[PDB]
Amino acid sequence: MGAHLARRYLGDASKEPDPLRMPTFPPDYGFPERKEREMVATQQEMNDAQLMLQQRDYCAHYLIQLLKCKRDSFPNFLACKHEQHDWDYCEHLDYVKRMKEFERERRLLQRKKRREQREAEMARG
Amino acid sequence: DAPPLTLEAIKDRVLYVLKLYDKIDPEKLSVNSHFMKDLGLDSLDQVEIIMAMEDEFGFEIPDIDAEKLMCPQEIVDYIADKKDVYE
Amino acid sequence: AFSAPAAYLTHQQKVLRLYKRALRHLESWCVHRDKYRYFACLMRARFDEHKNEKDMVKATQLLRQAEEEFWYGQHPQPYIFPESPGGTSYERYECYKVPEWCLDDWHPSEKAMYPDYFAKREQWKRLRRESWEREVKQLQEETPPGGPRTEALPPARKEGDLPPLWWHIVTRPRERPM
Amino acid sequence: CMHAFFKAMLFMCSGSIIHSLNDEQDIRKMGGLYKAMPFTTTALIIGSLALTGMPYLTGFYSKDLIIEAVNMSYTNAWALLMTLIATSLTAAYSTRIIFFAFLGKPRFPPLVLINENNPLLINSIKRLLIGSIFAGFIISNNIPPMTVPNTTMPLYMKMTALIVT
Amino acid sequence: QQERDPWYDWDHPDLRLNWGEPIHWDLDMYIRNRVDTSPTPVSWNTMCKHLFGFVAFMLFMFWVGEIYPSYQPVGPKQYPYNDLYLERGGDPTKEPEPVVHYEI
Amino acid sequence: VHIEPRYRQFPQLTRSQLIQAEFFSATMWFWILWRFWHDSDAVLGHFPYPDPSQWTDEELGILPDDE
Amino acid sequence: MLKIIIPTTMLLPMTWMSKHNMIWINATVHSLLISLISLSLLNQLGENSLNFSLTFFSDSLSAPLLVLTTWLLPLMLMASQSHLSKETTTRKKLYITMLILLQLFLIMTFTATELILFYILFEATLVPTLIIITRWGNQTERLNAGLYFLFYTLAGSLPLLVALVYIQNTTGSLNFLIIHYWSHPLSNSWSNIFMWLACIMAFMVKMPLYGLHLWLPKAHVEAPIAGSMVLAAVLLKLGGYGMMRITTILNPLTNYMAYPFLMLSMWGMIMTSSICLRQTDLKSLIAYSSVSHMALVIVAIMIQTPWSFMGATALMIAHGLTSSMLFCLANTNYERVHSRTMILARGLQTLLPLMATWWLVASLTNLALPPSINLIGELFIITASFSWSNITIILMGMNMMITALYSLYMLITTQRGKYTHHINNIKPSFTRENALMALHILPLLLLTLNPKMILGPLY
Amino acid sequence: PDSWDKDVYPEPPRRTPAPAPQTSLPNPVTYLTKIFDLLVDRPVTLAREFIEQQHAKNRYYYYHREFRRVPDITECEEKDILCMFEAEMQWRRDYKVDQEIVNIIQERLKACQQREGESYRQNCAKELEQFTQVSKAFQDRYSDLGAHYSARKCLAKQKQRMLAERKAAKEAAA
Amino acid sequence: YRHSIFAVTHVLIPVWIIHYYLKYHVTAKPYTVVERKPRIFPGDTILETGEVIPLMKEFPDQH
Amino acid sequence: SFPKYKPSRLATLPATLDPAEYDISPETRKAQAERLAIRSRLKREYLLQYNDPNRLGVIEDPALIRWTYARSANIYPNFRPTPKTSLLGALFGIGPLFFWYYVFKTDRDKKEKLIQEGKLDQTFNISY
Ligand SMILES: CCCCCCCCCCCCCCCCCC(=O)OC[C@H](COP(=O)([O-])OCC(O)COP(=O)([O-])OC[C@@H](COC(=O)CCCCCCCCCCCCCCCCC)OC(=O)CCCCCCCCCCCCCCCCC)OC(=O)CCCCCCCCCCCCCCCCC
Ligand SMILES: CCCCCCCC/C=C\CCCCCCCC(=O)O[C@H](COC(=O)CCCCCCC/C=C/CCCCCCCC)COP(=O)(O)OCCN
Ligand SMILES: CCCCCCCC/C=C\CCCCCCCC(=O)O[C@H](COC(=O)CCCCCCC/C=C/CCCCCCCC)COP(=O)(O)OCCN
Ligand SMILES: *P(=O)(O)OCC(C)(C)[C@H](O)C(=O)NCCC(=O)NCCSC(=O)CCCCCCCCCCCCC
Repeated sequence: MGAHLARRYLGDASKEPDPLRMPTFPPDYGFPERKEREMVATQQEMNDAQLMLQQRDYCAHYLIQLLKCKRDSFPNFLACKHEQHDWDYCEHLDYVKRMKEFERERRLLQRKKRREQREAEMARG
Repeated sequence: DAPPLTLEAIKDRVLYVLKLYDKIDPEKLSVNSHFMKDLGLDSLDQVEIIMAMEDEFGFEIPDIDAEKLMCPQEIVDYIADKKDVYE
Repeated sequence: AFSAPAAYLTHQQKVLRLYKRALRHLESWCVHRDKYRYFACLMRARFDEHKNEKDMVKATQLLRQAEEEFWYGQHPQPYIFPESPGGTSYERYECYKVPEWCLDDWHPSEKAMYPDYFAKREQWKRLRRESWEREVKQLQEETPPGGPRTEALPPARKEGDLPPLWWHIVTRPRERPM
Repeated sequence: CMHAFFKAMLFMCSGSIIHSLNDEQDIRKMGGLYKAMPFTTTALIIGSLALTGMPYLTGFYSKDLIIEAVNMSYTNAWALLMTLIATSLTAAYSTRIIFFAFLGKPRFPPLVLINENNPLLINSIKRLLIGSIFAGFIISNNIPPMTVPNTTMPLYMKMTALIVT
Repeated sequence: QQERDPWYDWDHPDLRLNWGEPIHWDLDMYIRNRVDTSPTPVSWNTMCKHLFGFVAFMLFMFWVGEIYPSYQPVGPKQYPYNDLYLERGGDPTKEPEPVVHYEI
Repeated sequence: VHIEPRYRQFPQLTRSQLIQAEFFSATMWFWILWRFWHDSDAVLGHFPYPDPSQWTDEELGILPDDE
Repeated sequence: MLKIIIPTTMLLPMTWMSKHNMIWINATVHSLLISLISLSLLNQLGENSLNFSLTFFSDSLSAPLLVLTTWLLPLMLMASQSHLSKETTTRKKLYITMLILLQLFLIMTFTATELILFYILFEATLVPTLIIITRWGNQTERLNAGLYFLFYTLAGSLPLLVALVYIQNTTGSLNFLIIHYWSHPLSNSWSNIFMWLACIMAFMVKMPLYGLHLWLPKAHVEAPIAGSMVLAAVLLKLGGYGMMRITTILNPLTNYMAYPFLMLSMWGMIMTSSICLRQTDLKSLIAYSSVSHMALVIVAIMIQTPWSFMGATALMIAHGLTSSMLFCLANTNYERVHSRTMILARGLQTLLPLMATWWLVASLTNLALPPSINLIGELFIITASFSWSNITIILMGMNMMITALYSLYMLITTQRGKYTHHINNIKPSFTRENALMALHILPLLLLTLNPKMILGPLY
Repeated sequence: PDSWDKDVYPEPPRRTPAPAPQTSLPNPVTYLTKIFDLLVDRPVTLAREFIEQQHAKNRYYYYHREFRRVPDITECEEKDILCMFEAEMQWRRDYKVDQEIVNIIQERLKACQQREGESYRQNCAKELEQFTQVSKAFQDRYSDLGAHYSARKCLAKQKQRMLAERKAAKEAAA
Repeated sequence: YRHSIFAVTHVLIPVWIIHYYLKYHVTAKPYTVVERKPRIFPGDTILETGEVIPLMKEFPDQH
Repeated sequence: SFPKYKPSRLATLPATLDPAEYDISPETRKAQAERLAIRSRLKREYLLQYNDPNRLGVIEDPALIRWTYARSANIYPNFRPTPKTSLLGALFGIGPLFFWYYVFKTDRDKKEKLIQEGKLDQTFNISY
C-alpha cells in the first residue's frame, strides 16, 4: 500500500521506479566518490553461527551477538533486550538505505524524463 | 443427567402454560376441559396452544398428531407416551 | 406419527399447517421474544382478516398466494428442535435401540444374572401367545370385504382381549435406551 | 500453535453451553448466559479476544505479525485486500457469537438446568485459559529469531490490524 | 427419500420405504446418504449464476492483482559476498561476476 | 455441589465460580495493561518512518538538471 | 516339493477313511500342518531359484503363492462345514476331495518348471472348480456361470497350447531356465504379433482383462463360499504368474503391443470401480472390486519394470487375502438372512459388534490404508506407472478415490443405520466365524511387518 | 565406536562449545540431565554390563563368505549354458554390490545434510558431487534393462554405448 | 500410591527400554542418529580440542 | 409480485407451490382414496406377518425381489440394438479408449524424442 502505487498505476509508469529492475542507473552516476558497504561478520563466522541464508545480510553481527546472548542466559528469556534493540536498529538503518535507493532511482528517472523532453523541444525548435 | 419427568410434573407444566394463556379463564380451567367445546377457542387458538407446549417441553408435535389434542389431559397423555413416562 | 393419515388434507388442515409453519419461520426471523410476539399477532391478524370467507374458490386462491409468499420469505436456516427430523440430535440414539428378540438369544448365564426380569418377560411372552388368535379373528371380522380402506386399527371390544397388533407398539425400545 | 490454544478453548466453551441447555446448539435459543454461566462467559470472552488479536494475548504474537508481513511484502493486491476484509469479518462473527449467546434476555425453555460447577470442566477450561493469555508471550520470547522483522513501517500500516478489527 | 415425509410411520424408517410398495429404479442413488433432490429456498438457476459469478469474479480479480502487485517503496535487499555466491552453492573454482553494494 | 434445577427463575450460582471468573478476567486485564506499560513498542512501533521528500538531492546523489 | 505334494495326496485317503464326524477335524488339522511345512519355502535366494529337481522349482514369486494356497485350504474347510451341515457323508467327502484336488493342482502349477506342464496343470484346475460351482452352488444360475467360466478360459487358453508347442518346435525347449538364458528378441512381424497375442490373451482372459471379465461376476456370485474363496484369492493369480513368467520371450514386442491392454486396464479399472458404486448385490460388489485390482496388476505387468513387478506381487498376495475375507463376511450375512441383497440387512453393528469390527478391518485393507501390503503394492504400481507416463497418475488417483468411496459405502450400508425391524433371526456370531475372520486378517498385518517376503524376485 | 568403519562412514570432528552461563538462575536442563543420568542411564548401563558379561562367556564367531571370480559373459561362448549360468550369477552379485555402494553414498549425503543444518547447500558440496558421479555411473550401467534384466542385455547395452562413443570420437576427429 | 505405581511402570519401564535400545542397538550402526552440529559464535571455547574461536572485529557502533 | 421459483431436476418443486394441488377434481379425490386403500392393504399384510408370534426369519419383500431382478437379470432380455443404444454404446465404450490411447501415445512419443535428442533431465533417475 502507498501513494507510489497510485502514481505508477494511475499515472506515469515511465517516471516511477520498477522494483523488479531497480537499479537502472550506475551506482556512481552523480556520486563522485562512493564508499562500499562494510561487512563485519565473515563468511566462516556466519557459517559457524548457522545463520539462515536470508539472515546473512549486513546486520549479521548483531544477530550473532543476540544468539550468543540468548544461549548464555537461557532461563532468563528477558535478558537480551539490548542485543535485540541493536539488531533491530541495524535492520532499521538497512531498510532506510533501501528507501534512499528507491528515492534516488525515482528522481533520477524523472530527471532523465525532463532532460529528454528538453532535448526533444530543442530539436523541434 | 436431567431429572426424569413425571405425570404430575407434566400436568403441572401444561396447566401452568394454559393459565398463562389470556383467552382461557384460569378459574374454570380443568384437566378435562375441551379447548372448543367448553372453552370457546378455535383452530388457530389450538395451533398456538400446541406451539406453546412445544416451546415448553422442547420438542415438536407433528401436525397429524397435534390436531387431535383437544384437552390438557390429552396433551399430558401424548407427552408422557412420547417421553416414556409411566409414573 | 402415532396417528394414521387420511387420503387427503382438507382446506382447513392446509390453512392451519401454513399458519404454524409461518409462525415458526417468523420466530426464526424475529429472534427476540417481544419482536416475535408483535409480529405473530400481526400474522394472526391477517389470518383472522381472511377467516370468514364463503367463496371457497377465493379461499383456495388466497391460500395459494400465501404459500407463494411464504416460500419467497421463508428463513433459509429455520430453527429446528434437536430431536426433530432436521435437528442436530435427530436419530442419535438409534444405534442404542435393541429389540427384545435380540434379548432372548442370551446365554443362560447372562439370563441368570437377571432372574426377576426374565420371569416378567416370560409372563409377557405368554400374554402375547394367548391373544394372537383373538387378535387375528377380530381383525378379519371387522374388515370390509374389499380390504382395509385406511391404516386405522380397532380397540379391544371385550373385557379379556387386547388391541390387535399391539406387541411392537407396546414393546418398542425406549427413547433413551442405553 | 496459538490458534490451537484459543480455538480449542472456544470449542470447549461452546460445548459447555450446549450441554447446559439440553443439547441445544442454536444461538437463537441461547441467551442470558453472561450471568447464567460466569466462568464459561469469561473464558469465551478471553478466547474471542485472543482470536481477534487483542494487543497482548496469545493471538497478537502471530496474527499481528502475519498482517504486518502481508502488508509489507510484494504480494497480490487482491490477496492483501481479502486478508484485511477477512480480519474484519473475524471480529464480526466473534461479536455475533458473544451477542447472541450471552447478552440479552433468555430464550431457552423454562426448565433451567444450567450448571457449570463441575471441577473437570472448570479445570480443563482453566488450563486452556492460562495458555490463551500467556503462552504467546512465553513461546515468542523463547524461540530463536528465524526471520528478519519488519522494524520500519508507516504508523497507519502498523495499526492496520487493530483498525480493521 | 429425503423428500419423503419424515413424520410418517414407515416400515423402514431410515430408508423411508414401506413393505410391498414399488421401489424406484434409482433407489440406490436416491437414499438419504446420496443424491438429494429436495426443493431449496433459492432456485437452482439463481444458485448456479451466483456461485459461478462469485468464483469467476474472484479469479479475474486475482489475475488483476497479479498484474498490479502491491509492494513497498524500497530497493532490492543487499547481501554481502557477491549476493552470497558460495552460500547458495556457487562453484568455488569459478569466479563469480562481482556484486558491489555502496553506501547511501 | 448439587445444584437444584430452577423453573422460570435464574439458576443457582456458586461463590467459587463467581470468584474464579472474576479473578481470571482481572488477570487478563492486568496482563494487557502490564504488557502495554512495558512493551508499548510492539503496538505503536519503535523506529520512525522516513519521509523520502525531505532527503536532499545532494545526499541522494542527484545532479542539477542543467548539468 | 515332494514333501509338500505327497501330504496332499495323503489328505485324500485320510479324508475317505476317516469317520463320518471326524472328516472336518482331520482335514482342517492336516491342512494346517501342510501349510506350516510349506512355510519353509520362503527361505529364498538372491541370485537364482530353488531348483529342487528336473520337474519342480521354486522362486520368490512361486513361494508366497504356494503359502497362500496352502493357507487358504483350511479356511475353505471351515466355511464349507458352515454351509454343508445337512449333506451326506459321501457328498461331504466328495466336496473335500474337490478342494484337495484343486490345492494339489495349484501347488504343481506354481512349481512346474516347464511351460507345457504348467499349461496342463493350470488347465486341470478348471475341472474341480467347475464341479464345485455347478454342483454345490445354491441358485439356478450356477449352470450358466459354469458354462461362462469354462468356455472363456478354454477359448483363451487353446491358442496358448498351439503357441507353446510351436515354441518348443522352434527353440527345442520349454524349460523356463533354458528359455530365460537362451531368449532372443521378438522381431516386429505379423507372425510374432500373433504369437504374442496367443500367450498374452490366454493369461488376460484368466486375469481377467476388462471386457473379458463377465465370467468373473457370474462365477464368483454363483459359486459356494469355498468356490468363491479359491476363485478370487488364488485362481485369479494364475494369470499374473503366467504373464510374469512368459514375458521373458516376448520382448521387445511387449513395448509396442501393450498399448491396447494398458488402455483397457486403466479405463476398465475406473469403470469397474464405478460399477461397484451402484451394485445392489454384495457378492457382485466384491467381485467387481477384484476386477479393478487385477486391472491394476495387469498394468504393472505390461509396463514391466522392476518396481512394477514387486508391486504386482504384493498386490496379488494382498488382494487374495482381502477378497477371501470379504467373501467370508458376506457369506456369514447370507447364512443369516438367506439373501445377497445389500440393503436387506442393516444395523448389523448394533446386532453383531465383533463382526462389525471384522467388516471395518477388511474394508480398511480393501482400500489402500498405509502401511498395509495392499497400499505397498498399489503405490509401487502407481510409481512405476508415473515413470511410464504422467497421466497414469490421474487415472490411478481417480481409481483410489472411487475405491475408498465404494468400500466405505459397503461398510456403512451393511453395518450402520438402523436394523431391519422384521429380521428377527440374527443369532450371535459363532466362534468358527470369528476365528475364520481372525485367521484371514492377522497374516495380512504380519506381512505388513515383514514386507520383503511378498515383493517377488526383483526385490 | 569400532562398530563401523570411519573411512566408509566418515563424520567430521564434533566441535561442542563450552557453556558460558551469565545468570544466577539454575539451569533446568542441567538439573533434568542429572536426574536422567541418575534414574535411567545408570540402570541401563548396569543391565548392559550384566548382559555383556553373559555374552563373553559364550563367545563364538561367524565369517564373511568369499566368492572367487569366474569367467564373465563376454568370455562365455554362445549357448554354452554352464558358463552362461556362472557368468549370470556373478553379474547378479555384482549388481547387488553396486546397489549397496549407491546406498552407502546416499547415506553419506543424508547424514551430511542433517549434520550441517542451515548451511548444507555449501557444506555438502563434496557429498553431492560424489553422489552425482556414483548415480550417473550406476544409471548408465543398469538404467533401462527391464524386469527381465540379464548379463546379455547389459552386454548389449554396453556394446551400444561403445559404438556410440566410437562414432562420436570419429566425428570429432574428422 | 496409585500414581506412584503408574509413574514407575508407564514412564520408567518404557524409558529404560528405549534408552537401552538407542544406546546399545540403534547407535551401534552408522548414521542412525544424526545430530545437527552445535552453533559456534565468536569468542567461544571449543571443548573438544580446548580451542578458542576468536571474537568479531570492532563494530562501527552508533549511539 | 414475489420472484417465482424455477424447479430443476436436482431441486424439485415443493408440493405447496404445485398448481395442481389447488385444482382438485372429484376424480382426484377417488384416485387418492384408491392409493390409500392400496397402502392400507399392504400395511395390513405386513403388520400381520410382523406381529405373528410364531414367525421367525425375514418377511420376504416381493417389491425388493422385483427391484433386484429388474436391475440385473431382466436387462438383456429387454435390450434391443437401436440407433440410440448403438451410438451410446460405441461412444461410451470406444471413445474413452482411443482418447486415452492418443494422450499416452503422444506423451510417450515426446518423451522418447527428447531422450533420443539427449535433452531430457534424467539425472538421479535410478529407480524405474
Ligand atoms: C484314494 C482316495 C481318493 C483319491 C482320488 C484321486 C483320483 C483317483 C481316481 C480313482 C479312484 C478310485 C475309484 C473310487 C471309486 C469310488 C466310488 C464310490 O462309491 O465312492 C464312495 C465310496 C464309499 O461310499 P459307498 O459306500 O460306496 O456309497 C456310495 C453311494 O453312492 C453313497 O450314496 P450317495 O447318494 O450319498 O452318493 C452319491 C455320490 C456317489 O458318487 C461317487 O461315489 C462317485 C465318485 C466319483 C466317481 C469316480 C471317478 C473316477 C475317475 C477319476 C477321477 C476321480 C476324482 C475323484 C475321486 C473320488 C474317489 C471316491 O454321487 C454324488 O454325490 C454325485 C457327485 C457328482 C460330482 C462329483 C463326482 C465326480 C468326481 C470326479 C471328477 C473330477 C476329476 C478331476 C480330475 C482329476 C482326477 C484325479 O468311497 C470309497 O470307497 C473311497 C475310495 C478310496 C478309499 C481309500 C483307498 C486308500 C486306502 C489307504 C491307502 C494307503 C496307502 C499307503 C500309505 C502309506 C502308509 C501306510
Ligand atoms: C510347540 C509345539 C508342540 C505341540 C505338540 C502338539 C502334539 C499334539 C497335541 C495336540 C493333540 C490334540 C489331542 C491330544 C490327545 C487327545 C486328547 C483326547 O483324548 O481327546 C480326543 C481328541 O480327538 C480328536 O479330536 C482328534 C485330534 C487328535 C489327533 C490329531 C492330531 C494328530 C497330529 C499329528 C501331528 C504330526 C504331524 C507332523 C508331520 C507334519 C505333517 C505335514 C477325543 O476327542 P474326540 O475323538 O473328538 O471325541 C469323540 C469320541 N466319541
Ligand atoms: C461434450 C460431450 C460430448 C460427448 C462426446 C461427443 C459426441 C457427440 C455428443 C453426442 C452425439 C451423439 C452421440 C450418441 C448419442 C445418441 C443420440 C441419442 O441418444 O438420441 C437418438 C438420436 O440419434 C439418432 O437416432 C440419429 C443419429 C444421429 C443423431 C444424434 C447425433 C447428432 C450429433 C450432432 C453432430 C454434432 C453437431 C455439431 C454442432 C457443433 C459442435 C461443434 C435417439 O433419439 P430419441 O428417441 O429421442 O432418444 C433420446 C431420448 N431423450
Ligand atoms: P379454525 O378451524 O377456526 O380455522 C378457521 C379457518 C381458517 C379454517 C377458516 O374456517 C377458513 O377456512 N376460512 C376461509 C379460508 C381462509 O382462511 N383462507 C385464507 C387463508 S391464508 C390467508 O389469507 C392468510 C395468509 C397470510 C399469511 C401468509 C404467510 C406468509 C408469510 C410467511 C413468512 C415466513 C417468514 C416470516
